[PDB]
Amino acid sequence: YPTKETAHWKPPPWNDVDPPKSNLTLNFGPQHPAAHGVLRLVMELSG
Amino acid sequence: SRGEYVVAKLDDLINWARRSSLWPMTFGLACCAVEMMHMAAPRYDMDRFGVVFRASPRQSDVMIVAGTLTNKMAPALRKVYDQMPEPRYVVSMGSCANGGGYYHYSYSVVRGCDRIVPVDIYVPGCPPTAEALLYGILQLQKKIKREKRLRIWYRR
Amino acid sequence: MNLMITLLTNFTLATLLVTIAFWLPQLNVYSEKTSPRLPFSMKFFLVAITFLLFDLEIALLLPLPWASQTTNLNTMLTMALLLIFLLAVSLAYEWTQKGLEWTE
Amino acid sequence: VAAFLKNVWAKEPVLVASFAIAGLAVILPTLSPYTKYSLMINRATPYNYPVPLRDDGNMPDVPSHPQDPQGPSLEWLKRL
Amino acid sequence: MFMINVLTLIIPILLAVAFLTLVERKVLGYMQFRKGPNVVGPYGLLQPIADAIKLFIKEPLRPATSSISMFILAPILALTLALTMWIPLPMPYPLINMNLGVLFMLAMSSLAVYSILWSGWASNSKYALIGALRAVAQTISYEVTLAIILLSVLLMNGSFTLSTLIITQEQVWLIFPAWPLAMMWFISTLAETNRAPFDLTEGESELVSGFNVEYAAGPFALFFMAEYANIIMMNIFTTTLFLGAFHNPYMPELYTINFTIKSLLLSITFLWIRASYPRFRYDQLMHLLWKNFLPLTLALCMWHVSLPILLSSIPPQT
Amino acid sequence: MSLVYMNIMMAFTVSLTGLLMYRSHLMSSLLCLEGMMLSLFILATLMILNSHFTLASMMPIILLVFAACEAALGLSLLVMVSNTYGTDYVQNLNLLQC
Amino acid sequence: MMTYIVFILSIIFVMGFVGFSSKPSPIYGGLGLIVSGGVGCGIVLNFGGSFLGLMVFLIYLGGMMVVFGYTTAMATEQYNKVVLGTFITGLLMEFLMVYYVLKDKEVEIVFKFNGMGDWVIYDTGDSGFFSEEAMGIAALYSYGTWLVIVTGWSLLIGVVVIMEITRGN
Amino acid sequence: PFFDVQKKLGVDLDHWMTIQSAEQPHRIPARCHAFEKEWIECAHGIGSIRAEKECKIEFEDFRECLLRQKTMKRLNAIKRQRDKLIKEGKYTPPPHHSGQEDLRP
Amino acid sequence: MWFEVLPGIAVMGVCLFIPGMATARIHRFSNGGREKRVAHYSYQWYLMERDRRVSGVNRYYVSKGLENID
Ligand SMILES: CCCCCCCCCCCCCCCCCC(=O)OC[C@H](COP(=O)([O-])OCC[N+](C)(C)C)OC(=O)CCCCCCCCCCCCCCCCC
Ligand SMILES: CCCCCCCCCCCCCCCCCC(=O)OC[C@H](COP(=O)(O)OCCN)OC(=O)CCCCCCCCCCCCCCCCC
Ligand SMILES: CCCCCCCCCCCCCCCCCC(=O)OC[C@H](COP(=O)(O)OCCN)OC(=O)CCCCCCCCCCCCCCCCC
Ligand SMILES: CCCCCCCCCCCCCCCCCC(=O)OC[C@H](COP(=O)(O)OCCN)OC(=O)CCCCCCCCCCCCCCCCC
Ligand SMILES: CCCCCCCCCCCCCCCCCC(=O)OC[C@H](COP(=O)(O)OCCN)OC(=O)CCCCCCCCCCCCCCCCC
Ligand SMILES: CCCCCCCCCCC1=C(C)C(=O)C(OC)=C(OC)C1=O
Ligand code: SF4
Repeated sequence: YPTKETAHWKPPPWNDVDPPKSNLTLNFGPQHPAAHGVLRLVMELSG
Repeated sequence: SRGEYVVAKLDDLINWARRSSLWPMTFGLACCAVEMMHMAAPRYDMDRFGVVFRASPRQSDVMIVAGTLTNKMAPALRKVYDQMPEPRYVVSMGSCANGGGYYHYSYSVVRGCDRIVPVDIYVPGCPPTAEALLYGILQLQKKIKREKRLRIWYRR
Repeated sequence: MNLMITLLTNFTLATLLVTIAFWLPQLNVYSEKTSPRLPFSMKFFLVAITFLLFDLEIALLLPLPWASQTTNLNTMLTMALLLIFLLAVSLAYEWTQKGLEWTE
Repeated sequence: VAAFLKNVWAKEPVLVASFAIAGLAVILPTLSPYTKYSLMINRATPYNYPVPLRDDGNMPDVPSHPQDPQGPSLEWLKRL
Repeated sequence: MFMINVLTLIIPILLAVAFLTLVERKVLGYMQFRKGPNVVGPYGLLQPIADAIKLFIKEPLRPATSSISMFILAPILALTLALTMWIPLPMPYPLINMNLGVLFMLAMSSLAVYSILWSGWASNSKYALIGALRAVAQTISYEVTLAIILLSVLLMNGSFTLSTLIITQEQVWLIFPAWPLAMMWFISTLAETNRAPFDLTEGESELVSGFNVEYAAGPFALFFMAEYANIIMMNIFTTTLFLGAFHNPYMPELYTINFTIKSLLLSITFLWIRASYPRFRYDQLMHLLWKNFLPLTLALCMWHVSLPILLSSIPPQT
Repeated sequence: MSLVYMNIMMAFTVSLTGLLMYRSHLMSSLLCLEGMMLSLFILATLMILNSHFTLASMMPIILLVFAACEAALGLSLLVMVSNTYGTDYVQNLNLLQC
Repeated sequence: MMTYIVFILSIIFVMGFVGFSSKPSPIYGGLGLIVSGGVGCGIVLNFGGSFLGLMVFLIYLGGMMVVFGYTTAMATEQYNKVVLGTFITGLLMEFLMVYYVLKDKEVEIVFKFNGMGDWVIYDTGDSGFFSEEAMGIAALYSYGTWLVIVTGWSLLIGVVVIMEITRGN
Repeated sequence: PFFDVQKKLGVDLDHWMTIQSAEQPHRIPARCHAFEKEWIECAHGIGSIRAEKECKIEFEDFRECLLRQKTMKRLNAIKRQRDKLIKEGKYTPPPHHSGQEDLRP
Repeated sequence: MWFEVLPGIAVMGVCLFIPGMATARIHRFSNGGREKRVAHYSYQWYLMERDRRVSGVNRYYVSKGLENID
């Protein structure tokens, strides 16, 4: 029995599975800039 | 009088603590990095002056620009300078950091790091030797020794 | 009471040194500096929960130097080796189903 | 049983030492002659008070004094 | 009079921490074929004073924080725990002679990771928080073998009392019945304090220690000196725990000189390990814990449970 | 009875009403749940130490171990909710209304 | 004041529960529950539960709240009215309870409660050469066989359960 | 569904932690050992309905042993009357309730 | 050479020597020239409080021997 309040209720999916509704990008530099010091790296990290 | 003597001795104490505990932040841009690495090597050994080797870039006292500053790394140099806590100092090591050097007339090279950061000590050479860079560091300590911070504060 | 005096002294010395290190570098008046979700990892949470579960198993193991003093030593030795064996079986199941991977 | 053991002692000696130490810990008190003495020392440690008995008249194995001969002795604990 | 005893504990702790920096720089100097500081003081003895006055007037760094109150409380908690880990240490008499000093130290060292976690929450970097999480996971990982090795050693003690642990080792050093526990203990205490080869925050293998990065951090000197109080403390605790010395009840200074010399040699052994090995990758010390130390630690835990029963060598409770 | 028992009961009811009135987060719900457990631990320990009832001294250890394992299960549920939605907000967990 | 030390710690315990139960944030909620665990642990330590208090510090605050803060660092993002209002509401209710039980020495919210310090209800005996609480905890192994069986089985099942539900497959 | 498996198999799984008067480690007595033993040996075998009315006195003594509410109420009355007599000036404390008498043993 | 580190190690060793020697001498000063009474168990505290009561001067460390009995 639909009401004014329970009007926005769509019926649930058939297999009860909903659609799930990224990875890290790092700019890198050498830690102590004595050996390399002039290196720049753009990462794409995945954990 | 009395207060002038007190601020004089306090300037002497804080200048002793700052020049005898310098922590350098190195820009290993070019060949002068190799000669700073010889200034930290066991012969010349910056660490026995309290000048530590490979300090944190966050907490550091003197930025040593050791190499060629190109146009692509001038804003990185200035941002690392602006993140340093005061009192920060700049040692310009070698001819390319001093005035462009062997690449002075280049399209891509900043003609001296003094166009970017305020420079305290200019260390000349190509490369200036590890002994000459240590001479520049000791001259920086002499420049820190004759600071009159609290004396000028008391006289302002 | 000696312990509470000692803890109060240690907390007071800690707060005093923190108050120094936050107010002493403000005496030298510097310039006014004007110029200007994290990725979730399942492995970090799994090593944290693995710590928590094995720490509960440690919490079961902690009365052993007192439990050695008992008169029911066969029962006590059996349950002691059984708890350490259950900690080992927990570690073995954490091993062999690839739970300890990339933080091994 | 011989080639697998040498292979796992070459590959994973940490786990071989672990299962060896654990297996000796399991099976060795069942083969030890001194496991009985642990029980005997733990029950002979007097945490409480040895509450005396009312001598009704016939208890020949209960002494009347600590230094009396009858009673559970600890000569084995001194001597071992 | 008791407050005099508390001050004569906690002020020489800070002085020993100050000169551990000098001893570290000098011993790492001579092990690297160079010298450490010898200009600032006679033989470098005024290097820690100069460096502390330098760090205490250096500007608060560049940025501001996410949580102000935790940014204040993380050095307070770090210094408070680093000073309260010393009070049950028997040397030859502890300050607070408590019946459960071992368990007290293990609990207060379990509390030590909140300084790491609150300094991670306090900085505005979402990457320094990841580094703080990695350091917290490292420390709570090696706390497992700390607890189980400590329990396995105290199975030969009889109690959690630290003062009894001097009585235990009157005939032999306890490193002789328990040297595998001693070597795993020494490496695990080395991995507790984020000390090399396990220092991943102060080194590479790190997503945030990276040259023109963000993250307002606190005054570095306070976390540094809490860390070195932890180092000297865990070496004294290892000395009491395994290499416990002779104690004359009428001459306490014999035991005091003896545990002092052993604790100095063991802290120099920390300095001598950090100047000898490259750093682990993060998964490599996670592997070193969970697949190398913890199986051997559980095996030796079963062994030191069942061993006093099969030898009839159960230590007394009192 | 004992005056401290009033405060530990009132602490359990404070953490109850914190757990019985959600604001936004599931983590705050689990914090209120473990505060309830903490008050249960303290109250059980004060009774058992007060009574000198010896064998129940191991009971608060069993309470702590079982409920911290319960808390680890709750944190794993929170982690799966946060992996689904991005937050741990309770208003994202309303698919089962229909 | 010093005779009422367990009561003062219990009032600080209730104030801490009001502090985090009003829920400003999970971060400050965890902080308030840490401070609450410390002061309730002090309550336990002042009756003679030294092992159980160090179990609070080592296990509760040492493992579980560390894992709660570890997970909170992986859930919320770093950078009111109802929180502060409920905080001062609980503080007013608790200090009215304190004022009533200190002016009347008998109060009845749900049960009757004494107004004197809880030092009166202790025992006037000694235990000998052991802590009774320590021996009762040591009896987990000799007497508590079935208890150790079910607790270790629940922890092993907990390991299996966390590896099953966090796998996502 | 109280399936009494413990009494059927004859095994003891949890009857030992159940009461204070059970076999304790190192024979440690509880503070209400005698009262609980009297209440249990009263109420045994007669069931709950007869135990609520025929063992009321042992149960009241054991509850007042555990909680000490009548004892604390009596001490409240004595302390309140004593403080009222101190306030009215009609009472001075003795030297053995002041700390000036060098206790017995 | 290598002995140049020994002044700093000596200063650190004196700083580690101070707390234990200090607490030993304070425990001898505060307890009548003897060790502090270790009371880990309630029997030891019972005897210690008995000593405090039998000394008469409210101090546990004032020992009464056979001169106190008749
Ligand atoms: C307390 C005083 C000091 C104590 C000693 C410590 C001082 C010396 C320190 C040296 C420097 C160490 C720096 C850090 C090094 C970290 C790396 C490392 O060592 O990793 C550990 C390594 C790790 O292994 P790994 O990485 O070398 O090997 C590779 C492993 N796999 C294949 C899995 C990848 O070894 C261990 O974990 C060993 C731990 C201790 C072993 C104890 C052995 C006991 C044996 C008893 C007999 C067993 C035989 C069988 C049974 C017989 C019964 C009768
Ligand atoms: C009214 C009067 C009082 C007013 C208040 C002031 C109180 C006292 C303040 C400290 C002393 C003030 C004077 C400071 C030094 C002045 C002289 C000086 O600078 O001497 C330089 C000399 C080294 O010469 P240099 O040129 O560096 O050598 C080149 C290499 N051969 O340097 C040396 O030889 C060594 C210099 C050491 C400086 C003093 C020692 C350090 C300070 C100790 C107290 C403060 C620290 C307390 C503890 C901090 C934490 C551990
Ligand atoms: C009986 C007493 C009680 C025994 C239980 C108590 C054990 C205490 C120690 C706790 C150990 C906890 C973890 C145990 C996990 C074992 C399974 C395992 O690790 O299998 C995987 C491993 C190969 O590892 P992999 O998959 O390649 O992973 C990368 C690592 N390099 O595979 C292997 O490495 C193979 C391991 C199995 C073969 C080992 C044989 C050892 C024999 C020793 C001598 C006999 C000792 C008597 C007892 C034997 C018990 C088996
Ligand atoms: C963010 C908040 C602030 C953070 C920084 C400050 C807090 C963290 C660092 C300090 C931690 C304080 C820990 C206090 C309790 C330590 C455990 C303890 O008391 O153990 C010692 C001892 C037990 O051993 P035992 O010998 O059996 O007892 C005496 C019997 N003869 O027991 C005794 O000797 C009992 C002595 C009396 C009871 C002492 C109780 C202290 C007061 C309550 C806790 C106060 C701290 C609250 C915060 C804790 C951390 C969250
Ligand atoms: C458990 C033990 C803990 C010990 C901790 C401390 C360890 C180190 C102890 C000190 C070691 C020796 C210090 C020598 C410092 C250098 C002294 C000196 O020569 O300073 C010269 C400087 C300028 O003097 P000027 O008159 O210009 O000289 C030219 C003359 N033709 O004049 C000056 O700078 C002014 C005088 C400064 C004197 C500073 C002395 C050292 C202060 C260190 C602080 C802590 C001292 C220990 C405190 C506790 C013990 C008392
Ligand atoms: C209260 C006393 C404070 C003393 C502070 C001494 C600081 C140590 C200086 C050298 C140093 C060492 C050894 C050091 O290990 C380190 O970490 C990598 C530094 O930071 C970059 C250092 O600067
Ligand atoms: S000044 Fe010359 S030698 Fe030095 S870094 Fe520049 S190019 Fe190299």
